[PDB]
Amino acid sequence: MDITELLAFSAKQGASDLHLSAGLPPMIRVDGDVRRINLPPLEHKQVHALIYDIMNDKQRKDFEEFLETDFSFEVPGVARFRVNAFNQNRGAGAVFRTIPSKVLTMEELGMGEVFKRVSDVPRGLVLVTGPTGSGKSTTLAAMLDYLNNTKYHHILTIEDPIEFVHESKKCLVNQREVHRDTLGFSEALRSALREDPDIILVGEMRDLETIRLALTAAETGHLVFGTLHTTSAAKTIDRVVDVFPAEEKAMVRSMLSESLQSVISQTLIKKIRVAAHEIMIGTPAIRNLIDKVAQMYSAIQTGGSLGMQTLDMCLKG
Amino acid sequence: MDITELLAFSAKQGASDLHLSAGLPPMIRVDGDVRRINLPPLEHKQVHALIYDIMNDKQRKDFEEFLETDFSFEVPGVARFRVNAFNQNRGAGAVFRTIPSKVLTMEELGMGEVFKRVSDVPRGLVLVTGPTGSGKSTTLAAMLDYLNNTKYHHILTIEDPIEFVHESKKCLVNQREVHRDTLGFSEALRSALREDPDIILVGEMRDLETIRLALTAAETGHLVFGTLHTTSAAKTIDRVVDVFPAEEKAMVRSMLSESLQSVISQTLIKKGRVAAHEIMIGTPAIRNLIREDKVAQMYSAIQTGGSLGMQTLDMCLKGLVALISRENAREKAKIPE
Amino acid sequence: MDITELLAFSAKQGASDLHLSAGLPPMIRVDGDVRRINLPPLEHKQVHALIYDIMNDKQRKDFEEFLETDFSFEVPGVARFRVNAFNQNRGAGAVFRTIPSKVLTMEELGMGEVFKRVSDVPRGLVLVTGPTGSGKSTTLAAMLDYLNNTKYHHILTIEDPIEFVHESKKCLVNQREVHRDTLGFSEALRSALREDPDIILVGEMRDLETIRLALTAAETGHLVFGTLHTTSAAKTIDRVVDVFPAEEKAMVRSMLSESLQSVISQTLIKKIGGGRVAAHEIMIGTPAIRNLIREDKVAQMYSAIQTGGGMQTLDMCLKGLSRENAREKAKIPE
Amino acid sequence: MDITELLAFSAKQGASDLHLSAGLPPMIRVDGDVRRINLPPLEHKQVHALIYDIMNDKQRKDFEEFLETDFSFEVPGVARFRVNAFNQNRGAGAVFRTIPSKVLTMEELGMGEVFKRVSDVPRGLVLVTGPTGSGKSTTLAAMLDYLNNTKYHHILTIEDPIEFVHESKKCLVNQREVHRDTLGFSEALRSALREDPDIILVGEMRDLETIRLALTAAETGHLVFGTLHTTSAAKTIDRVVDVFPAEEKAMVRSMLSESLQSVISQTLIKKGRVAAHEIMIGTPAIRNLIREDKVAQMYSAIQTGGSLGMQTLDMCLKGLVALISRENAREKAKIPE
Amino acid sequence: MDITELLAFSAKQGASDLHLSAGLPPMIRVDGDVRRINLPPLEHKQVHALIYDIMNDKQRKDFEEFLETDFSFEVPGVARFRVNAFNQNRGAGAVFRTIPSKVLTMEELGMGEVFKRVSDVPRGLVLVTGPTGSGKSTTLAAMLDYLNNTKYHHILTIEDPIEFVHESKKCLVNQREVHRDTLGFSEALRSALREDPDIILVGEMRDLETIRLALTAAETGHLVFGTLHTTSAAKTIDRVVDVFPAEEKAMVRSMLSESLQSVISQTLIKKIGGGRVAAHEIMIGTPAIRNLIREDKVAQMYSAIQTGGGMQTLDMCLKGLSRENAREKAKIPE
Amino acid sequence: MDITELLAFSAKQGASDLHLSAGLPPMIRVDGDVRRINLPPLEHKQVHALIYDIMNDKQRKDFEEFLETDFSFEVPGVARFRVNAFNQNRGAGAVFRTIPSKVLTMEELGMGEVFKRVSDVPRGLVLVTGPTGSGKSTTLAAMLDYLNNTKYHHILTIEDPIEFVHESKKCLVNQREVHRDTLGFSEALRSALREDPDIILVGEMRDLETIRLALTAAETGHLVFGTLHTTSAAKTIDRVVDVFPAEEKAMVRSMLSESLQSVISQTLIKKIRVAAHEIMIGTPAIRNLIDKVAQMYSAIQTGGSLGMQTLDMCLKG
Ligand SMILES: [Cl-]
Ligand SMILES: [Cl-]
Ligand SMILES: [Cl-]
Ligand SMILES: [Cl-]
Repeated sequence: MDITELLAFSAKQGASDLHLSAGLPPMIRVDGDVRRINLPPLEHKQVHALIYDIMNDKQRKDFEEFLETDFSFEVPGVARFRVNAFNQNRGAGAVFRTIPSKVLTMEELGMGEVFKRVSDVPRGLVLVTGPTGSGKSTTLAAMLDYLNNTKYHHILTIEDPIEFVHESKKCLVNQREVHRDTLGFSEALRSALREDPDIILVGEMRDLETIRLALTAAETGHLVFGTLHTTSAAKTIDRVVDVFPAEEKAMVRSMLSESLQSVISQTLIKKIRVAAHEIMIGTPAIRNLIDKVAQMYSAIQTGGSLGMQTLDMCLKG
Repeated sequence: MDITELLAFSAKQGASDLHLSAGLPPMIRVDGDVRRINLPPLEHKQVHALIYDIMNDKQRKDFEEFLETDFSFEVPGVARFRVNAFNQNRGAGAVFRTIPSKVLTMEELGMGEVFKRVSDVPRGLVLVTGPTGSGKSTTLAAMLDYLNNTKYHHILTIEDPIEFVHESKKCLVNQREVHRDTLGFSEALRSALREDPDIILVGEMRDLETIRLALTAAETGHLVFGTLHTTSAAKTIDRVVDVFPAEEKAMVRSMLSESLQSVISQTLIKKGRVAAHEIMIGTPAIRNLIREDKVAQMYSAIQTGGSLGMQTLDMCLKGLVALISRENAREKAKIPE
Repeated sequence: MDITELLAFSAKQGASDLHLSAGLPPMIRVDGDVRRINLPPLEHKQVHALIYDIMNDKQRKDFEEFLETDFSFEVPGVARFRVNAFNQNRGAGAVFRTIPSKVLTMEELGMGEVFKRVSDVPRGLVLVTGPTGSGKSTTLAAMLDYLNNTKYHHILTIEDPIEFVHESKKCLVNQREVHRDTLGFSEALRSALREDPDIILVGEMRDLETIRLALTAAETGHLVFGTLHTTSAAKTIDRVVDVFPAEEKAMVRSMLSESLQSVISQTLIKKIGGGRVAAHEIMIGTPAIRNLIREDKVAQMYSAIQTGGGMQTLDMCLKGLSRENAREKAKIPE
Repeated sequence: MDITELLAFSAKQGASDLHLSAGLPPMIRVDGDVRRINLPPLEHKQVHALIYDIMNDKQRKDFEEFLETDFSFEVPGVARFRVNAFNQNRGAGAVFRTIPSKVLTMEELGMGEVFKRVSDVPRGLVLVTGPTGSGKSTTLAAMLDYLNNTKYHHILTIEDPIEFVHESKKCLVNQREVHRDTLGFSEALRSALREDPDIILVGEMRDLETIRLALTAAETGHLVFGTLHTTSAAKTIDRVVDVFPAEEKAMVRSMLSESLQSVISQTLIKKGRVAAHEIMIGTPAIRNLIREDKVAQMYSAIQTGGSLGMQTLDMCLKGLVALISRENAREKAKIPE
Repeated sequence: MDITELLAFSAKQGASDLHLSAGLPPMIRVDGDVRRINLPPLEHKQVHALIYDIMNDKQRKDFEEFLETDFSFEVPGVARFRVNAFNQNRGAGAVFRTIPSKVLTMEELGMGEVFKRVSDVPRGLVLVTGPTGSGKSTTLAAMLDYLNNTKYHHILTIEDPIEFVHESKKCLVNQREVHRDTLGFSEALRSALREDPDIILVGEMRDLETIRLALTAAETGHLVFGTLHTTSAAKTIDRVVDVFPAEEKAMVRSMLSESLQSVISQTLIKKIGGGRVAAHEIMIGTPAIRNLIREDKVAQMYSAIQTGGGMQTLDMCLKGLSRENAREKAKIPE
Repeated sequence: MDITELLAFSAKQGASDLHLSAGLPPMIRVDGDVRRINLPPLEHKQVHALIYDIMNDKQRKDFEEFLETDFSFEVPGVARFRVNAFNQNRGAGAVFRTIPSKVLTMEELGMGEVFKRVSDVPRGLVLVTGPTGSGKSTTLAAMLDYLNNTKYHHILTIEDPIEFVHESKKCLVNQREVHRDTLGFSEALRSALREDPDIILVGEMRDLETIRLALTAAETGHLVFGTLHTTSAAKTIDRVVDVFPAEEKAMVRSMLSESLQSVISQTLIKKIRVAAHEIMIGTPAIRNLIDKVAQMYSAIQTGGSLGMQTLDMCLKG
């Protein structure tokens, strides 16, 4: 009995995660809960076996050198998994996070015109944020899909790794997977500025160079999508400007305030699982606001007739 | 004659610590006093022997590289210990702190709903602080236990070394011992952000980046547990923000003010003894107090926070009239009277 | 069937770009749209073959070492292309951007006296801005050409990389391509200050360095053209001053306010019945506006331009020109 | 046919510049126009030949390393030139700026006592500024000449490349050409501080450290000469202080305010043509103006500084009614009227 | 005649230092004065010989590589010396500082109950300060000894390098020498917080790090002694708080004001009729003074001490004791 | 005819500097003036010869590598010279600055009790500053001499290079010449803190480490002398604090304000050549002043009865 059977089983169960922990049977997180599969506990040896069985030298070298490591792993028919191996008090430990295979519709998600409208801006920056778990990628996928269905454009994405896979419809879609198709977000980004892209998607925004660059893309005339694990328009902004050395905030705050087209912060809630969105749209007033970002909320609250909304506001809905 | 026999003997003696020091016989601390066991003095060779005999490569490598190291060590039937080896003028030296094996639950510790409520927050930051001796951990352990008993979640802790060992009950509990299971708090923390944890216990605030990281964990949607040596909500906050370079306080003070779910500062008093807790709970008002710098006016905030179940330490103290006494109480009050 | 035939075909089609993407037939961007050529999809092997067939060792070495690379490639009778090879989920990928071959004229673009007048200022700063797409380079080129045809001066350009290539007519034209002819904008700029230039072209101006220097060039008595991607005189200004550390804005705002000769922001629009035509916002240096700059009251710039009538609001220009089509590019729709 | 014949021919033509550009025949700038000489176009090979033929290793090494380089070059009977080699789209490129061989003295330039007085200060900073074309150097040269004729001092200059060449008269004159005699302004400057110089001419303000250093030279007790492209005392100051990181302006503004002995901003006007000077002299009042940030109120300071011999540029302009004209004058006035 | 005979002779003379300097006879510092021994001058060769004769390869290798080096050296019956070899204009040079052999008592130093009382606080911070010369170490040692003789506790010391060596009496005494037993004050300090120490001795406290940590030790419930070179309670405080970045003083001033148990500044004076006696300024923790600290009103500290009478002003202490001799060490002469 | 004869001749002439410059006869600066010796001009070859003749490989290697170099050079009976070689438009160039051989008396210099008093402080910092040329070293030498004559102490000096040489009188005097006896000011300084020194002299204060260290010496209980090329007590202070990163001024300003015992700024004037001193003495008031250093002057002006004096004040004298 090997890790594929297990992984396969996770998927068939709708599991978002598979957890291996020396000393316990495999468990899966489903609808947020983490629960044992009806199988015998896995002793250290076993889990460690299971793990090594799907790593290569490098990975095996790290894991042993640094006691923990990350890599992705694919189950051909089933799905791809993000995989983190680590050691704990009882022995080996690995968690598998299943990656959304299918890129779902906008209607399928019940998203409205507001989204299209945002997706339609000719250029500038759009940030779709949300606590790691709120399915950012999907909203994104859907918005991307929407353009791929309506514009004869060139969507260039940079993912670490690639999440959904899109089919080139009206758009040339080129997805580059960090570490396989490209050396990193910054390298890839630079190239992008000369790959004739219309729309650029940047998965993770780990280092400043990625931000820095991403901004120049928005500034030089493209439409760019990136994501932060901020949970609020206001926080999102702060987050972006605040990670820069004092001596450089101005230039960033300035840039952003000019290219920021909209910010969407998302989050999942248990359905009588449905997504709540805070929506903030670019607006001459808000532009300015971008050091008085404090007075952003009430701005969004009165932004209704453009389609904006407080998260709480959305909630009550 | 090996270190187990010794360790076992400590326990049988109710020793809180066993001390090995090249040049002296083993000694144990009991009821606070440190006293030689009726054995011959241990020469350097011996203690260093005794020590390596229970270490592994890594540990041996550190000790050798950094002249000192920590790790935990278990005596199967007897108890677990917290082991620090170091060198001193006379030769090798090692101190063993026995780790509480048996867990007290909130019940066993007489902790009330307030605690559960706190433990129950979906995400954010919770700091359980207190001097050493104060018993912060037990409280912690009890809180963690409480969720492990009631939620199907994933508790991930990052201790140095591991405090109490938990049995996965309703929770997947993964405890990682720094230096053995992981290279350090920061490395471990990062991984955590992608190990699908619900609750993260950060052992100590090993350094700025540990804080930095710990905060982003609270921010991105995990309940995070951490601890300080601060003895007051107010001080605890200050302590957190103040250890950052001026150029960066804002972003920290801002963060904290958003993710701080509650602060509990504890301390032991001679009953046995019994724990006094200052309890401060997250609250739109207090939030500001933090965001803004007006942390000064926090105290009266807590004093009127009664109905969320908050409490001044002193406030708590007076209660303990009901075990405790005044004499001592005065000795720990913030404002004796 | 090889990449030349394709490239050739792009040009014949007026394509601005040729795109190769393993898994899809070749596509070209024309009038801003990207569309498949009526050819069979190119499998990984093929595109990768096509690519390598035109690269040399170095290029092939990089591409393989760094998974992506750039280089230029020429089709003798047809045109030169700036070529980026990269890898994507489906296999190889390469995009060919055709480079303007002809250094093309001011009449041909229907630009008026206003432009000449601007081009004619003896010294100072001229910024031609606009975001990728609006081919200002084209207008710039035309303006430069204009002088190259009328003044016995020395035009010295610093481009990364050289866009249009000019032939020395009445002017000595020296174009330096960053990274080939020079180490960088700043290095090049300094030299320029002692290369006896009349007119200096600074390709892009995205950096404190380049800006700083560009300004001193304008200040020491030269005519300097620079460019941006801002879409508005007002924004352009803000953009320049705002990218400097607080402690230094004054000196920049001050400088600019003295050397700024004119700002032109451009943009392309779908010509009613095929094609596309450029709309220009034009703002000219003027004692009043100078202040507006030196002081911080750039806000009240708009109305200044509106009463500056050869100046013009972009919207103003628009109306001049498919209705809803444009009102779609207004700063105030209607 | 070699570069000398050409250079010689330039001079005979009154050319201010000779231009070599791979792909075109040699051209010269005369009366501001640039025009081809009646010779066949020069292919890359040729111009690159011509060039190396007059460079030495170092120069050749730079050109090769940094794709461009500067140096001076002399035609014995004819004149000295300022040589920059660079590459352009068509191939090699080089521009020769002829250096004024003959010196005009204050007399020949009609400069008055004000200048001598300034040149005579025992130590401190003197900035002679002006756009290119303005003739700042000549003035400079003349000032330097003046002391070289009257003091038994040691003038040390650090040009890139060397402007005018001086003959040691009453002064030991040591001119160091950056890239040939010295690695750079900063390296050279440091040495200067221990070469027993009285007067130091710094060519250009190559960079922050050049400024930094130049200032300490003024501060430690040397007369220092420097130049900017600024066209006004007020701007000159701003320019100096403003190019420093915020965190450091104070120390610069402070320094300057103490060592600034005088600022002269110059400019040429169509007579021939004739030079207009704005003159600003060090003065306890103005000092403050600098130390404090109130440089704004400098202008009126100069306007009442008449008796030390200070003068607004405009002020100076109107004088030139006596050659010059209004039409033009308006064109350079700070406030046309 | 070798360096042992000399060293031995120093000790017999009560010398604190032996100095070798090529070109001069050996000299010793006694009672603060440095004076030649009645011996012939030592030529370069000699001192250099004398030196090398007691060094080993490593030491000889450094000395030659880095022109100077340190190491310790012991005279079996007599004492250990901390030894620095260096080169000077005349040739070799070496200075021998004798290290206190005996961990010497509180009576022997005529220190009173005040000291015991201080030493007896269960936890908090105690600072014994004074500049090089005033051998506080001595008082410190005596205080530590006092507890080592009366409490069954664990004294853990962190010294660079270990000064007096204590024998474990009622206390477990662990002394760690920075650079030999530990990598640094901070590393060592951290470990300490989990070595079950009762009393912690931090040799010197000259660094944000060491201070920071030292404080947390006092804060988490320990008794920590640290030292300085300040010569006054008031100055001592200032000195601690003032070496921190503005943005962090509060937290430090706050901490200190809570853990500061007492400050002792010391100094030596020439005992009327030979020798020397120590004068101590004594300042004790006190609710009032606490505030004075937490608040910034440290100024009004003096009068606080003056009315704190076991506390004492230094001057106050002085009068207690050759007249003009002292009035020479007053904060207010007379 | 070689460079020794010349150098010798300089000394016999009271020259402060000998200048060699390809294209001109040798010249010497005397009483501030620089004048040709009655000798034929030195062609490039010659001066370059003369120079190489007294350099060694290293020096010759630098000079050629870096087009300029420094080193010292001694004329056995005569004096030691600081020597800077450089290249100029005409060829080689070298300047020789003669170093004060003799360390002169305090009386010989007509310096008063103020100086003794300063020299007598048991510890702390004393800065003798003055434009490179004002003979700082001498005032210093004299003060040092004064203690060497009156205290049984250990004077340790660190010079680059050694200027005057002192004879151990009542003091153990140990002079260490940077680059010969020690690797640098910082290395040497550190050692000093454990060489049982009473008084420490630090010639140059090039880098912060030297300052930093020098201060800790003053702070830990020694008397330290150092020099800056500042010309004023007020400037001197500023100079010291201002060269430190913002994040560290406090600690420096704080330290200094506690250890600063006195500042003396000097300068030479043409005698009907006599030294003018500005004298500033440590003082509870001034201590505080050390950010209000601005209000320092008037403090010194009223400091008379302690012995302080404005430079100008001194001048009129
Ligand atoms: Cl505890
Ligand atoms: Cl374009
Ligand atoms: Cl000029
Ligand atoms: Cl001592």
